Amino acid sequence: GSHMPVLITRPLEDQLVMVGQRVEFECEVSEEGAQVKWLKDGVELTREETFKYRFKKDGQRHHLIINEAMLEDAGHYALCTSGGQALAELIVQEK
Repeated sequence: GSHMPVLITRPLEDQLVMVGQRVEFECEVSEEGAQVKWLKDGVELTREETFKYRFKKDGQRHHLIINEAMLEDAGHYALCTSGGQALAELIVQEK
């Protein structure tokens, strides 16, 4: 039956940002409107009330735009899908 894994066709950003600067990540999956899961170093990001983080779904692509990245907020980002794995390591520094 349906056993094809939703693959993340676009790997996560590998690059470091600064405090007060925005972070743009690009990620796409093999299915539009596909189910995903955003984890920051193991901690799931809450989207029940978001003023800092914006989660946008445009077809198969997903964008998490961080308005202001913090030091401990960089963590290790991991998009958990139907079984496609992308990994992002973010380093935020106060410049």
